[PDB]
Amino acid sequence: YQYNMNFEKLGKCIIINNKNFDKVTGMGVRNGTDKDAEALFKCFRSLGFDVIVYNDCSCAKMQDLLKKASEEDHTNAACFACILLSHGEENVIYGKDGVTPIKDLTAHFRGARCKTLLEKPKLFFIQACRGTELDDGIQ
Amino acid sequence: YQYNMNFEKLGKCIIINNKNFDKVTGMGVRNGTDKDAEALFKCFRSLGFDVIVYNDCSCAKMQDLLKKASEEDHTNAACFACILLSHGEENVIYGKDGVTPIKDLTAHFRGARCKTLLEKPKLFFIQACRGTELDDGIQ
Amino acid sequence: THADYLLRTGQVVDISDT
Amino acid sequence: THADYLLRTGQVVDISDT
Amino acid sequence: KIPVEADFLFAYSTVPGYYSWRSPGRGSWFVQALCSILEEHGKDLEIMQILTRVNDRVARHFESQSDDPHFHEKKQIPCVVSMLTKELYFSQ
Amino acid sequence: KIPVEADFLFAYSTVPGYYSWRSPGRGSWFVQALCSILEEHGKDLEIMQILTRVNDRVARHFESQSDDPHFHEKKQIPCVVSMLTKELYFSQ
Repeated sequence: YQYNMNFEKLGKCIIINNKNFDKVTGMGVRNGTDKDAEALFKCFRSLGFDVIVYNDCSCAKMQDLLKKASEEDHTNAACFACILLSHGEENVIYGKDGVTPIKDLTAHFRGARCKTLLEKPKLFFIQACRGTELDDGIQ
Repeated sequence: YQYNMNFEKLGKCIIINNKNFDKVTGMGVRNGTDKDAEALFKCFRSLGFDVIVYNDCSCAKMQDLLKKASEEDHTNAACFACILLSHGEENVIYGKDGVTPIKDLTAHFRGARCKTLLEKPKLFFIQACRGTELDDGIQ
Repeated sequence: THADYLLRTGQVVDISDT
Repeated sequence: THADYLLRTGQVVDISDT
Repeated sequence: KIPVEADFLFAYSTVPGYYSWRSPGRGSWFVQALCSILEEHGKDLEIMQILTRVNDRVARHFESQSDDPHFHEKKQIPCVVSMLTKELYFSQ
Repeated sequence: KIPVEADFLFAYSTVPGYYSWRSPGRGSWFVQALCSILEEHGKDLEIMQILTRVNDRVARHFESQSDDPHFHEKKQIPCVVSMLTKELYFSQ
């Protein structure tokens, strides 16, 4: 079969758009990320999600943002999606002030931590570096 | 679109069945793995693959095995498949005599290394532990 | 621990046989 | 290295704009 | 031109960091399921449909039993990593 | 009982260890392509068909450029990790 989409709403969709970083982190300004956030907003909104965009989120915000999101009631929701735009590194995404493991963000929706979404799809779209290797291509 | 399957043959399916490991490694005997290899060979053969089953392979054999498989002429093959049956840990698989990172195994089929399989699907099925965590379940 | 040992050496099997 | 700097700081970008 | 890392597919029996179950009698869960689904739907569905079904089967028709409470009634979900650039059917 | 790790799906812009591209003028390669595919099939195709098409689009239609030679003509391929147990259609 397929997931049951017979619910009031498709679901909540959170977009985290980190562009400017703290001088300390040494990370650069992600020019063109607003272009991605505007397109993603327009796109997922048309699919039917209730999209909210948060900018230059610190690591503390990102965690909370997702923790509280998982504390809500998705009983009438079909699924859930989160889009992360930021600098990154293997198993890690950058907040504005530091780095955060991707697994700590997603953990808020694991079983007992969000019974409302059990048996429902949890989508994480992640636009962030995962190292510095470059694909040279072939043929 | 889908991958083009109009070739003389579907391709080669290599099965690495590691059941017994050297005393040193401390790794136990994988009882039930001969049933797996039997089922898999029987199954991938009917799909149309040219199945080859290797048993209790050392780390050297596994690398050599795959390196020389990637040096063959797959021009007349639709795809390639490789099934790994052994002990494992995060990012690594066991040979009878030790440990090998999975990336080094699959590397032999990357780009220039196997121009013959370019644009063709390379499938890796991996039955092996990826740590010692246990999923307790829910609801 | 015995639990961690049996796991790293992959000796823990499913007994749903019987 | 400089190339490395730009990459670890995430400044390298596609100039295919033009 | 194309990426060297394209057209690969990894069907892992378990998720990163976890143990992977097997029965000394019928073999491992992932393989038992992968096979039954392949026998039936192999010449009809697309691997992603195939593997998605496999994910469902080992997640609902399998739970462990152990004389040890540390390992009793545990569950397992496979992990599919995809870089394929097209749909894959084993047929025509 | 179901596995607590089940029903999660990750759509990464690049494979593990690599760099993810973007142009200050049009934005990320991954996003430009996700939006484009979703804009045309978001309501007709299954999640994996969509993402599989995104994989192809960014693999074939994108290639970098830079004054620096060490960053010129590079490629990229998205990575999809699915622990899903059913097919997913956005058409409610």
